[PDB]
Amino acid sequence: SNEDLPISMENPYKEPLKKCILCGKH
Amino acid sequence: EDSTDFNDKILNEPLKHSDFFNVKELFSVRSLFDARVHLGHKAGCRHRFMEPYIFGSRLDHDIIDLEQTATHLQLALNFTAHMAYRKGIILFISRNRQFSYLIENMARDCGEYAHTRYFRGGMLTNARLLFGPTVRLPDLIIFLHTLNNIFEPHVAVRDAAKMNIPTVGIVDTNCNPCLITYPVPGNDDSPLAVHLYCRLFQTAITRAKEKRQQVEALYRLQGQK
Amino acid sequence: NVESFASMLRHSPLTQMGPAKDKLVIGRIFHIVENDLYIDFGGKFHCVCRRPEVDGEKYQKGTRVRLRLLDLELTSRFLGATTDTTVLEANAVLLGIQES
Amino acid sequence: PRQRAIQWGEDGRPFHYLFYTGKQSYYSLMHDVYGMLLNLEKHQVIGSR
Amino acid sequence: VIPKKNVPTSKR
Amino acid sequence: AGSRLETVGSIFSRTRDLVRAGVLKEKPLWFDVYDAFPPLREPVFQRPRVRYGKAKAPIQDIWYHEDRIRAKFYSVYGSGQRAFDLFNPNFKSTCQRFVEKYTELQKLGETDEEKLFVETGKALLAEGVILRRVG
Amino acid sequence: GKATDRMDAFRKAKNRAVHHLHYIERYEDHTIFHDISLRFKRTHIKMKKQPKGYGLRCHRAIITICRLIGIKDMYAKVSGSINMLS
Ligand code: FES
Ligand SMILES: [Mg+2]
Repeated sequence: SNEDLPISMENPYKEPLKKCILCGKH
Repeated sequence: EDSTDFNDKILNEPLKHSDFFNVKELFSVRSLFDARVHLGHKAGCRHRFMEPYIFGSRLDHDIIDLEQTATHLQLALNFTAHMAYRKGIILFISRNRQFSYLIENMARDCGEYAHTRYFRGGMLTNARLLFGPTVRLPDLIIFLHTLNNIFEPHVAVRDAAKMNIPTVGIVDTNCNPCLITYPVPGNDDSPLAVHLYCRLFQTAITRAKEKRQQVEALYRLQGQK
Repeated sequence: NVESFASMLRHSPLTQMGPAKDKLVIGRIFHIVENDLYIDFGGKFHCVCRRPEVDGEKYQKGTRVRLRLLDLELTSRFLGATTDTTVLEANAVLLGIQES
Repeated sequence: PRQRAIQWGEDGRPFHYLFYTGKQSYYSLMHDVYGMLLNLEKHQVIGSR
Repeated sequence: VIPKKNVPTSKR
Repeated sequence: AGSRLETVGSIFSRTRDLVRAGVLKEKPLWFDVYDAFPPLREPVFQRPRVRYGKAKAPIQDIWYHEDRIRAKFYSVYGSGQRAFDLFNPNFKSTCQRFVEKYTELQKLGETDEEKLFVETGKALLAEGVILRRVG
Repeated sequence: GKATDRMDAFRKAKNRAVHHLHYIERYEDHTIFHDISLRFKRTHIKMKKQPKGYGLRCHRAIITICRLIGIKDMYAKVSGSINMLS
């Protein structure tokens, strides 16, 4: 149809989720 | 005997043409895009009744579909021109104080009326008391901003419908277009958008008034001879 | 061969910019109230920045300036509200003047 | 007393573009004063009360 | 027959 | 005697109907214009309702293939020290210049993503572009 | 209509009512187009389309209103709260 139409996808600019200073630590 | 010919050659003839005033030459999707008409508010402010006119959200900012704006604007400008041709009273209304001065000047320049100030209860629904029993109300109300300064619909939108006055209105993504006769989805905030709207309506109104005089003058010259 | 709206939108600088946070943009002062500078930078809403202490007199109507954008529109939904409250202005930091 | 003259003609069109405000004289003055303040920007006691 | 309104009396 | 029931139908239907019933002796000046050139939607009052349960708005997020290239470029090289000029309708930023070169090399048959990204940086450096990696 | 005096309330109501007129569609200018069953608050009204000669077999207030509209033949049943304004 048309090449300039928007495409469905996931947010590419989404920032990674913030983690607590103890995330991944025992 | 002569009235039926008058009303038929002057009042009914323009209504037989799809664009009698050639208002489509006044704007384009590009001219609207350069004026930032496609820019809407953030998605969190979106009014449900504006979803049909929204192209999408670009990073939580709503984008107005200018393809629809172009079609709606054609109808609104065409309607506005026909009403100016018929010598209707056109009232511009907006509470956006950034543009009060601009809108008041545009109204004076086109020979029409502006109400940019606080709207007192009953200007339309109680006009006979406020102005007099013989007061003539507007035949068309054009809203360049349909919201008041507390972000609710301007009271004149409801009262215009009560008084059976058609309304043209620029409707942003946070506005309610249900009761606006000829809504025009577009940016109402950017100075470039608002300036464009004022040029288009001013030009449509001024052209229709000049067209009315040309037709009348020709109809009279031919009548004598 | 008339360009479509979808094409205009794809190739607009505002679309190409992506997110506005921490983006340097050029603004133009169009209105001044005391030491409050109203600056248009190509978005929907202007930003309002206080006159800098240094070289304050250089900032006049029409002066082009450098901004670091934070938000194109300041909006928030507050407790009990059905819609977001908007102040109808962008959030930006005035860095200085742009010169050639 | 001073009486304001009819504010519309035979065709019913008001003379002043600010008629429908109900305060055309007051708001026309504010419009003129606001316009003068703008033009200045583009360009740039004891005995009176 | 509701008594008809009479504005003229108090007219200024 | 125009009806003031603005929530019952539209100004056209209310005006059209009272004209038929003979309540309005003359049609208003706008009626013939509305009839000839009507709006797309008849302006009928509707009550706006909040959505509930699983109802969602039909507005989609606007994304483009190049946004993936822009997201990576901003992560790797940050925002360019050059300032955006959103007034110029043909403005090109360093990211857009990167995206255009990235697209050109992709059309030359290269398909790897990590390799297509490193070759693009070299091409711009050869052209004199300043690419200061953030980290 | 509201007022301290009864004759003033009559004036206000009747003069205001002409500014809030509905248009009611009538089948063959004598009945409704179809059966109408609705609830308004707690008042239920069920109306039936009827042929000519049936007359107005409805709540006395509905009869009064139907003569003003021009409906000659209809059956109506009112259930629930019987409130004149509702
Ligand atoms: S954020 Fe705390 S464990 Fe991950
Ligand atoms: Mg807006």
